[PDB]
Amino acid sequence: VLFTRCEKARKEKLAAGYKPLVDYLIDCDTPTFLERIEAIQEWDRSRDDLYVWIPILDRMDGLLLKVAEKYKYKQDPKKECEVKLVEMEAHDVDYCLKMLKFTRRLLLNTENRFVYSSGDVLMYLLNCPNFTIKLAVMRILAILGERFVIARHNIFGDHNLRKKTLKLALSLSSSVMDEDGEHFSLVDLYFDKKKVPQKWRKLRFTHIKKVTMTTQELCEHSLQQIFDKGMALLPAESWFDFSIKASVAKAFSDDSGENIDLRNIIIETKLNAIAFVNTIFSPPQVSSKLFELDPYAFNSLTDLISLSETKIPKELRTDALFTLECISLKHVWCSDIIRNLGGNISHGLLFQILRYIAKTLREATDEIDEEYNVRFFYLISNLADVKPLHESLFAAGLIPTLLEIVSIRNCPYKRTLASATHLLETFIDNSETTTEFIENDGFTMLITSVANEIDFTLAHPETWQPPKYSVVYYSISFRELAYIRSLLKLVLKLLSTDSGDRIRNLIDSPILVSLKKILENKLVFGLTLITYTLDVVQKVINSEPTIYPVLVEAGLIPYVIDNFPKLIGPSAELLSLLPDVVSAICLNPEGLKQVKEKGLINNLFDFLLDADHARILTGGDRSTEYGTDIDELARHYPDLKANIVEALCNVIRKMPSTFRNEREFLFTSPKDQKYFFHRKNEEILTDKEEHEPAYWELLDKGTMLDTFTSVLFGMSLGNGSFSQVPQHLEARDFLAIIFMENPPYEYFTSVAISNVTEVLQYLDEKYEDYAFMDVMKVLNDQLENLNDFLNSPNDRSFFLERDGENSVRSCHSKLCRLAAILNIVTNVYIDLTTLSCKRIMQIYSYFDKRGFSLIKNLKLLFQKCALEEMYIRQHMPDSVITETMPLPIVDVSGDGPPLQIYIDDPKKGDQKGKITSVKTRNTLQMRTILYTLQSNTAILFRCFLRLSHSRNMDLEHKDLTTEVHIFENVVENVIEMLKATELEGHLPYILVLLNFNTFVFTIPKASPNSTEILQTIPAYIFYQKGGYLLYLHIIRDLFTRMTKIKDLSSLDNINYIDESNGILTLSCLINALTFYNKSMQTETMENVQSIGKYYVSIDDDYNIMKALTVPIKVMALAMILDLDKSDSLFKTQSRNVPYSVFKQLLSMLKNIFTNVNIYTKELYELHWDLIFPPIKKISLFEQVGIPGDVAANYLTDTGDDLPADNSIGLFSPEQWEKYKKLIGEDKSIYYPQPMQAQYYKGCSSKELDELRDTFFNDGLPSRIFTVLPFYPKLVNAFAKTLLQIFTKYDEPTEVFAGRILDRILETDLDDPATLSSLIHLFGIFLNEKYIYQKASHLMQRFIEYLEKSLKPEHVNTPWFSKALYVYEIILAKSELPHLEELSKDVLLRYPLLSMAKVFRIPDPMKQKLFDILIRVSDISNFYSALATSRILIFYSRDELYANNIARSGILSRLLKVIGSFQKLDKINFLESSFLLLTRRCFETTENVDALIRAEINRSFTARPAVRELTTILEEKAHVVMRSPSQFIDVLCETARFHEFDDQGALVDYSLKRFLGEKDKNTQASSTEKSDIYERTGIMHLLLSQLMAASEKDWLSEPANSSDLPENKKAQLDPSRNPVCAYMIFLLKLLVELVSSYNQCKFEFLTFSRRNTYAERPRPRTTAINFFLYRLLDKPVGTDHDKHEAKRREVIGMLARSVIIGFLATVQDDRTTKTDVKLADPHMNFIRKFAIEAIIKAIRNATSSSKLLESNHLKLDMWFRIITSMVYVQAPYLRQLLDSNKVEADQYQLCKLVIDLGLPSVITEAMASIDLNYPFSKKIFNVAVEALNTISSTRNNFSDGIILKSTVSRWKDIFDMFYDSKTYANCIIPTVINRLYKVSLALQKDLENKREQEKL
Repeated sequence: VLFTRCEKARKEKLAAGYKPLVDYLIDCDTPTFLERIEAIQEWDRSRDDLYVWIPILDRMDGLLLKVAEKYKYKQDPKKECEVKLVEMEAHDVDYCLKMLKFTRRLLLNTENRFVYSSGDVLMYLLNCPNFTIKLAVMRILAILGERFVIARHNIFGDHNLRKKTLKLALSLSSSVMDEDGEHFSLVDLYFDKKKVPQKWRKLRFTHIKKVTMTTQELCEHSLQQIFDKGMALLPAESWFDFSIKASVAKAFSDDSGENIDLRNIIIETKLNAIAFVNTIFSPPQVSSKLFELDPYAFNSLTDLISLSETKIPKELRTDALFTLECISLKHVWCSDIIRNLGGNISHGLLFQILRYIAKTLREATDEIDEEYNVRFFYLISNLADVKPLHESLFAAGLIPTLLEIVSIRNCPYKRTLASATHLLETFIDNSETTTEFIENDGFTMLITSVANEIDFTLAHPETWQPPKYSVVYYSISFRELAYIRSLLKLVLKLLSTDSGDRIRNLIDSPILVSLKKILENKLVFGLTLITYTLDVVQKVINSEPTIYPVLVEAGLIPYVIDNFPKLIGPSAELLSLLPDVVSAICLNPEGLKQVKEKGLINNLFDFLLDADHARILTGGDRSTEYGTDIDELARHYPDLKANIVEALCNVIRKMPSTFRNEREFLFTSPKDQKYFFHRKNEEILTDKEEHEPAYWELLDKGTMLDTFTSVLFGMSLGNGSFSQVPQHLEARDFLAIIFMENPPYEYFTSVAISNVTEVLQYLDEKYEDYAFMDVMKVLNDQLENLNDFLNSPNDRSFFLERDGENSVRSCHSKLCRLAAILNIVTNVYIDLTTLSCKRIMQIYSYFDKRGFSLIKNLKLLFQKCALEEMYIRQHMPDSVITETMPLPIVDVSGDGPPLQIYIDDPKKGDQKGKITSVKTRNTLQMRTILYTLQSNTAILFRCFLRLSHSRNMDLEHKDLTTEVHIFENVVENVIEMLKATELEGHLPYILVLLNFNTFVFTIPKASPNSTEILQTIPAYIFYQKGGYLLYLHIIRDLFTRMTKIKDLSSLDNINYIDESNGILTLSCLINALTFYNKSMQTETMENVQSIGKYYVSIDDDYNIMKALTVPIKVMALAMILDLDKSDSLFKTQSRNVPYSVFKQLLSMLKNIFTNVNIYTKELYELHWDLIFPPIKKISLFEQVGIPGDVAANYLTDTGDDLPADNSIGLFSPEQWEKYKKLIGEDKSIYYPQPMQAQYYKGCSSKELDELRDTFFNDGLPSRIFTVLPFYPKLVNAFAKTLLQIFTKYDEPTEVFAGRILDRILETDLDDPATLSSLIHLFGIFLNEKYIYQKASHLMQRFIEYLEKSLKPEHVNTPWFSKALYVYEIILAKSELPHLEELSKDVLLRYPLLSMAKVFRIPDPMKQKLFDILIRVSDISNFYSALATSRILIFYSRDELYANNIARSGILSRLLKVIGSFQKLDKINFLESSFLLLTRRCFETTENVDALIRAEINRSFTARPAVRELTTILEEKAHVVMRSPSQFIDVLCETARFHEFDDQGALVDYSLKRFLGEKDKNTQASSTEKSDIYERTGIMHLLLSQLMAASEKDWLSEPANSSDLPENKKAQLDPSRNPVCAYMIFLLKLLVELVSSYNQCKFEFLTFSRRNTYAERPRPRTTAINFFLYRLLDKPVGTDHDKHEAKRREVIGMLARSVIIGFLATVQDDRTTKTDVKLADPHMNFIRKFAIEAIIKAIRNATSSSKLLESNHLKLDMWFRIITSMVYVQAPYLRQLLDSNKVEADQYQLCKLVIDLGLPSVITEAMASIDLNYPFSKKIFNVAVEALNTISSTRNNFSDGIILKSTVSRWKDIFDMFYDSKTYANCIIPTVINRLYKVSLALQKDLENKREQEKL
């Protein structure tokens, strides 16, 4: 029963209505219980909820779950031993059917049926030999399935049940064959026309097996005998089937006087099973599994349901009819149902039944199956949803026929007449149906019947049969109240049509006076009839206001107005019309005047003071839309805004008197009378109640307020009648309904505190001075009443100290109010995202006037609520702690105040709902309140410390002296909290405090990630008061605590803060050293202005943010040095410091040694009373003889000059001589004094420089090699810190690099880890340009070392990767374009620039290392493979090196690594590196050249003389870097460059395309015999790996996931199967290679598992066949493995793309020659060979239809391939091949298919398909789809898978290696050195000269 808290509260109150009902059924022995159950039968009331019946269901479920065990029918899904076939005892059936027969009568007359939970005993009961039990259990299952299909528990997936249902449906067949008849349909059973076929009359059952019990063996054995005999033979897995079949045979065995009864039961069960199957199963699944086996279902169903037949069983009629009500729920079956019934003709069966229904109703001969009629109407109303069927029934005479029923007079069968009237309402939607109803005098009989019913009902009060077991407001039989409700609800739907006519028909009728009889008798007709009666009155006035006088004469409106309060009751639909009923009465000015008088607006709000009425309205959408309608009633009639307000206020002013102390929320435990635990080892009194207590929505107030604040939230939208409430309502009166005096613990979570924060946020933007100062006074006064909780001992829990008293109850109640107040405050008024200027001024005024008493209390609240969540967790068993963890609260996302100290990994999942108790609820209520009292108390302090600095406003002197005065009081309180407790025993508290300090003192990250910037001025005051001297004494105390821990290694692998002293002692040491590194980085610090802003009596005006760092570093560095003194670090090899604590101590040094351009000598204390116009002086002047504002000017002009020794121009003699007596001899006080030294002797920049020197000269950088080997996890930090140190103390870093290298050249290789770290550091240093230029000698020596030391056998050591990393750093630079120098005075002026030099490795060294790296062996290290790939991508730039790489076999060894580490996350990088290296192994000078040319010319177009060269070489950097020589060469044969400059130097670098310039000299080439030659062998390896990965399970889901099995991953993750990821990678690689490079195809074409040599290798087809047949040959298919289907489709798309890419033509220089349609014989040869296989594949798949059944899924793809081929479009493709070139692809591929003869090879496949095979539908459909495309294309001519084109991969390489697009600029001299003398000079001088020479 997963309900919302509101729905649960509504239903728990609704269930209180059926207390007499439950008590009447649950207070009986048991024989009586069944006796009462068997007397319910017919409902005389509305459809009850199932929730209120649940207790009866449980008493019944238990009774069944005990009789199930009696016969062992109880099954255990997992054990297929099956329950032994044992016929249930006769008497014991009645006991089991009196209950299962009532579960139908209950589940039909009940809604919210989804709460049913007994669908487990049903499975256990289904495995029962007896069918009657099975009949009932299947009827109930069918009803439950109907409910489910209508709704769009878990048992709808249980495959065992699915099979039981499928077999019971495929029970005795509907009709098969008889020698003297067509098929003996089931209906024939009851006609003595055909005799039952003898096949049914005997038994023959299989499981290899065959058991037969021919008749005369089924006629003597009793059912139990047969059931046992068979099971003895057959396995238990097939006992159910034997039971069903033997029962069928024995039932048909003889035409006895009883056997027929059992046949009836079996057929009924079959029908109900069909219905259930139709519900759970999918339509295609239902057709394939159920109808395929039995296609005669419908043809039989539509024969049984015929009331005219008096021989068919009355129960079979309903069951067959019920099956159709389920089947029709899917529109696909509706058409056939109507066709079978005859719903298209007017004389069919569907209309012959309707006439018999009327015949019976017109005579009442006890042959009226009112359930039959009702369900027939449901069937028709389901068939009527299919618009084609709606029209078919309309034209067949539905309405003319249905109008013969509802026109019956004085009928007593109102169950059928009410359903017919609802069917009529549903049917009539068009104008055709409406005008056909009206035309046949339909609307005149409707209103005549309504009046007749109403008139009779009132006159005959002896026919009233109201319910006696529900709470209702009528006195008439529900039958009559429903018939009238149906007539009225159709009278309403017929009024939205041409109401001008319908309203005139109403007037000339007795309807109007018969409606005043409904209104003048409400206790008779109830409220659902008054809701429909008042809806006509309001819908009749709003469409014809001229009728208002008539409605007044009849006396309706006069009665509506004079009895309005009498007409309101707890009915949701009634209450949603009252605003619309007043908006119609008000259309008449006299009506409006009467509404103003008589208080018809006071009645639209007064009902909200009643819990019963508020609960019905809910408090959600219906409640809000009742407010937005009141506002409309104010708009249309602005004359009522004076009454909607005088009523609203009178409601808000009266609620506080309706509040009562209903419940108590804290309960003492029964045993000890203590609310809370008192030890970690108490005994838990487990209960079965709800773990989370809910009291709000179950209260008379939680509904009243939840509804009222929803009305208010609706009415707040836009200005209206609510906007004027403040002008009439005091703020206090509005805050007496929100801040109740005893709310529950969940009040601040309610919707009354989520709507009233939208009402108060709307009264804020407008009335900014209305509530604020009152909300704050309420806060301050509530916190002032907790003067005994806040001001209590800090060494014990205030609550535990008085457990069992009332103060525990009378204090938690105060904190519950304080929790809603603070949630209001921090959500409405003080929000860092909403702080406006006026809000800030309001805060300043509040603190000026009321005083700083609120902050001294907010500190005490956070301090005591953190001491009570620690003293209480030190007395609670760990299970309780993980149960009562309060974080999972609405809205709140943690991420801030009080840190949660878990006991179990939160990332694991949930842990609540495994234990409960009185105590486990009394502490979940406490720890939840305590959590928001601290969470909201920390957001308040964050805002109290930002204030103006958020808006950056300009402030006055009194508006600054206060801000710096709030900052001074929030910080002296943050310190008082830290200075109070002691770490010993309160560590969990010091961890909350140190996260609170780091939260208040930081601003949110103003970016998606960003970081928490520091609040500089609060931090400055913090230091001023000694806030960092405290963090030192905390850190020198948490460092001896971290040094006496044993297992410091485990701490480095934690991801959840536990309550272990170990981890706690570490967490405080990172939340301190982190706050201490944040106040030292000018990037994490807020850039406040200079000190002069505040003081003027200073010496040096410094930037406060910059000047604060120095004092901080002078202490941090001193503490560090002291630490090194005490044998802790930079010494010892035992790693005395965890990884994270050392990460901070290293960023503490990069900052300690960063220099900020400011030399501070002394820092002045920031004091609010000493800011300029010093108040400490101005206030004193005020004390005697105020020079008001003149004193201000006096100090402003004298520059803060204290009147020296006499009154001069002011200070009258009496004013003086007093200023003398005052002004004590301490003139210092009135000036900003300098800060004192902290920790160190002097915290000035001089001392910072003097300590950094001492640290520097102690050779700690020379002591760095003594630590580095042990902390390899962080060497970049070790580098940045060291580089910063050296930069600060300018020193040649090259010297330190040499020192590192010398260590390497003497480090034994037996130290892999020291060598790894050392090489990583060396590589990191070389990565900086300012040191690279000075390391040529170092890099040469490194190359040497590598050559002499490195051996291929080291590939698996962890230092190999770093050695290759440094080598790559050297290489990338070494392979930059060879810089050329300007020559022969190229001029151009503008001195070029010249770029930095680059170390150039001697060529032999490259070769000697390459010959070492290609020779490596099997790699078991991911990082070795990654580094080798990155290095080899460089050598592959040269074809000669790529040849060696490919022939080496290195690629196989890398693919092995790729395959092995397919689960490792970073496998993507290795995948990409391998892809790039392989792509580079196929690229050749020719292909390169072609693409290089195609790139530059495409740059020259742009399509926005042009193209400044400095852009081409900065946008095509990858293009140049692939082959700079070729780029230069091609660039010189065009782009001959313009703008020679006036003198001819060359001013700018813009180039001219110069198409044809330099002539068109060109060479020729033929290719062939090279691609044919190539046989690189890479494709052999890739295909071998894929063809080997196919065998392994690339479909099976891996073992399991443990946290998101039914979550996250679900099927979302298709790469979990390790082989699939390997397969996916290989397939993507294959697509890219086969679609990019021509040589790749010839390898795919001639692939062969045995790599035998054959010049011009034979074009084998092993690969193509593998892709077509074998690759997707994994049978599986069965079951419903979502993951397997996903993987199959993914591989299908990838394989299809592979073939299309294999058939496409590679993009090349021939871009604009797309016009050419010549083709290529080789490309042709590829396509003929490929298609000719698919043809040859189809002509095998087709013949021998036997074969077709197997190759029926392969044929579904071979046809899709044909579609993609001729529509040149495949999944995941089209990123690679030019769109210009796919004109011949489609065209030529078509032309080929036509020529090949494959518009007809498809047809011959269709001409050989026995259509009986179900898949034929699919095969035929796609086969046409391919033909459609082929013809379509012919006419014109008369997911996480990223694939990228070749050049895009060059870009990838460039991105990985060169981190600068500038580098390509290096060749600029070359082009300048090249064409210019012979290009620019020549062309230009000639061009301008010849044209000039022309004239």
